[PDB]
Amino acid sequence: PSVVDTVAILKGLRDRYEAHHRINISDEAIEAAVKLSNRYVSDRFLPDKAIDLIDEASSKVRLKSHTT
Amino acid sequence: LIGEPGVGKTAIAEGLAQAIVNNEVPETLKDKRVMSLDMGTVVAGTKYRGEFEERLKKVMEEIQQAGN
Ligand SMILES: [Mg+2]
Repeated sequence: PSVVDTVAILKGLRDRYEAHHRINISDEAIEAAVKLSNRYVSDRFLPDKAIDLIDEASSKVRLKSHTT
Repeated sequence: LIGEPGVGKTAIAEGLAQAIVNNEVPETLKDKRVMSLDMGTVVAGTKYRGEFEERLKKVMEEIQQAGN
């Protein structure tokens, strides 16, 4: 999928990942994830790597907030 | 875990297990069992057709049922 299609996919899948990670994912985060994954990640393909970037960022922020 | 030989990847897994035991991980992994599987053990004694697939399927079903 193209960049715009990948952004649409991420916006569609945002609710499930927000529910799992108990956080709120911004649109600018979606755009940045797609752009950076397309530019820098090379061995993988757009939708999967964008999803991975969003999911790992959500996991990192959740772990940082929860830890106490 | 990717690295050169003798860097401590198995040590990383053991440290994760010790963190589980000492309970310094998030709530989502508080009572998880870290079980080390060797594929040579899984393939042992598997002369007839379908036996390895059967063993692996039973293992996966047990993992799904346990959930921890
Ligand atoms: Mg090792």
